Amino acid sequence: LTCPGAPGDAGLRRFILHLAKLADIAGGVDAFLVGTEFRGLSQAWEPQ
Amino acid sequence: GRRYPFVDALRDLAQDVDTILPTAKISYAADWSEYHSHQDAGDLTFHLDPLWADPAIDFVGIDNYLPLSDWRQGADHLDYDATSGRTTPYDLDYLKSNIEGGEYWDWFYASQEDRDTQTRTPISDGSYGEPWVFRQKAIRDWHANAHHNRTAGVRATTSTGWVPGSKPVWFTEYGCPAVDLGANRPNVFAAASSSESALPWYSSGLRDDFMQRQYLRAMAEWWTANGAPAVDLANCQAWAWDARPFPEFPLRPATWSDGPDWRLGHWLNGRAGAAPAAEAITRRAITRH
Amino acid sequence: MTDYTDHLATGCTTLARCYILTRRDGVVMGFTDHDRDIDLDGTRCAAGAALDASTAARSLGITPDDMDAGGALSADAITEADLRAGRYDGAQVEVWEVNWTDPAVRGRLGVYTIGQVERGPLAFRAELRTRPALWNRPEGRIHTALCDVDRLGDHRCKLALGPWQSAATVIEADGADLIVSGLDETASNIFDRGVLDWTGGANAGTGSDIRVARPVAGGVRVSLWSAPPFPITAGDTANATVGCDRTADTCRNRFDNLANFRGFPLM
Amino acid sequence: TSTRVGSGKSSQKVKSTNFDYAASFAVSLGEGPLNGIGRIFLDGQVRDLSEMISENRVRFYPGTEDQEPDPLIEAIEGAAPAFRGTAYLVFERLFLSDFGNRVPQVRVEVFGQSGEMEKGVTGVCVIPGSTEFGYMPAPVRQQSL
Repeated sequence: LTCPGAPGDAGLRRFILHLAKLADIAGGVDAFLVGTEFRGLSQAWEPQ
Repeated sequence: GRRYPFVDALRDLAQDVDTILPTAKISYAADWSEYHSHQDAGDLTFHLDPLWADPAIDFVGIDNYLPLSDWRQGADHLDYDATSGRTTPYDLDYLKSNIEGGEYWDWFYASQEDRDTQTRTPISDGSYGEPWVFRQKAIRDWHANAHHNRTAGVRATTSTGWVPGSKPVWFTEYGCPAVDLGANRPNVFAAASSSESALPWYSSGLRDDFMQRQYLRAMAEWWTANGAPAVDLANCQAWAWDARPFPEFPLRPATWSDGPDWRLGHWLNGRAGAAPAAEAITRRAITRH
Repeated sequence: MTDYTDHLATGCTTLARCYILTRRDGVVMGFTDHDRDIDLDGTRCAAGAALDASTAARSLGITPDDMDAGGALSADAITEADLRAGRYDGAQVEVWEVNWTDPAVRGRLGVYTIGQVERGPLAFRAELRTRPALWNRPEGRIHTALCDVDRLGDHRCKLALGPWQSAATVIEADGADLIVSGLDETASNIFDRGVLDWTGGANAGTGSDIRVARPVAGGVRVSLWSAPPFPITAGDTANATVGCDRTADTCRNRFDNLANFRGFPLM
Repeated sequence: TSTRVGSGKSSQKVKSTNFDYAASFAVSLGEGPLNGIGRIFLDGQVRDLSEMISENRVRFYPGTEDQEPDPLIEAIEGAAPAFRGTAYLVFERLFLSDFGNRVPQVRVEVFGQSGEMEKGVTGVCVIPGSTEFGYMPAPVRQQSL
């Protein structure tokens, strides 16, 4: 599962999608997770 | 306005995963405080995710290491056996009662000094006619009632997770630490400078499998006790199991922790599962004797 | 009896403890300590002579305690023939402490089982052993050779039961060798090692093991392992039971319970 | 088996016969249902699993009270020895032959029914610690670094 495309894609989105791709290669998975505890990220102060 | 970027990105990500696999159910595990509202100035708006409410995410989950009871109650905790007539140093009912009553809902510690003095301070609201709604403790309650946002302190009518019956809660992670005590800190996992490495404040050096027994099964019983088992009882995954460590027999269960893991280098009570002697004696008496 | 403890503190307490006893038969005799009979919690306790002996032996089950209460024999409460029969033996007695001053509060001081009985011409003494002592007896769980079909109809044994069991009446009473009727010649020798529960009479379904069953004229003559307790009248209703030798071949021939044979014929 | 003396006597004496007494020894550790059969060996803690799957996949019987089938050990006898509720491990026709007439006692580690807390729990995270090939069921033969 080498990924070409764009180098910038690598990171969390790539990781999750790559794992999903692995699950697809297997066929199906009963459940998936996103972030086990990204608390600091979850509290990202934003000004709108 | 405060739209956290990570959450917005998560919503987009959830759609993508669903496209790749319809079968996969996407859940974001969260801290107990995160599950409700993490208290903050201007971030008091509920941290309950609009994404959890959103269809693209298919499940709601908690990495929950919230204390069933807090060990730092001094005499009032598990050192109350002589004074309160408590039967055992490790008492299942007492911890279970503490979570049910409101551990960290009315049992939060205002200061480090409070932990040092072994006293828990109650937290309540009632300003809006609602009790503290950011209670770390409430999970079944959190599912039972949709929780309205509380932006900048001021209450907001709109509720994240507007439908109370949201996607079923998942007990993605839970359990006591390898060491003795640790009811106060169940998020302790051995490491270096990271947050998990720090030990419970007054936990004993000796490891306790019984403390894990105090969590695990009792916690499951507590969830059954909860009126709605929103948490995925079937998928109540505990923190540790492994193949390589202590391989006298590939992480054999009836051992306290370390075995011939010396080549690898390991320190975990949790992966191995202990067998309680007292219960076995009682059944044996009924049939064998 | 919580109030009784309070009564003890006041000192205004008159003891009315009643020694209710349930035997294997289950008949209950109040045998109340209080001289005036008191009915407590729906149980009438007559003022039969109380069993009082020496000093209380009390350990909380760490040591099994047999309480040697000595009770003057009361004909109504106890019968020697029944004691010999053993219907009385195996009796379980619960001592419930009550206050004459207060009928409402009754608490069980202890639960004990009569074990050793010594009789006298006009009086008797009995040992009220605690439940741990009976529990302490060791079965041992030995497994070797013969099948555990054993006693037929045991749940682990899972015997078919059904057709082999038969109904019989006694043509003659000869103690151990009583001749019986209603039993087929075929039934004899299949009922060997069997039991002969006697529905009729005091036994009421209690049967001495049949040591040997041999068909004879006038119906099969049954030789029991032991003489039946109590005199058995001829014509008493009886239930005839098959006897399992427990030899693996015998178990197989008679019932063939391969699913439940604890047999290890070849080692 | 005999050895040739070549020209002086008979050169055809040599034979390659295997050791005898291969049998379905069955060891019943205990009565009642049993689980977690592991770390079993006649002379030591264990034998290579990858190398040996024994006979019919290391046949063992848990101890089911209702019925226990016979893998040709009680089956050959027929109608009298089917076991019930006995935890017997059947080793059949697997004589290693390194040993002689005697066969070393085999100690098998088994779990007696217990672990009520373990029974209650439904899940444990399967793999917190992951290696380069982490979850591979087959042994990953490794070329030397």
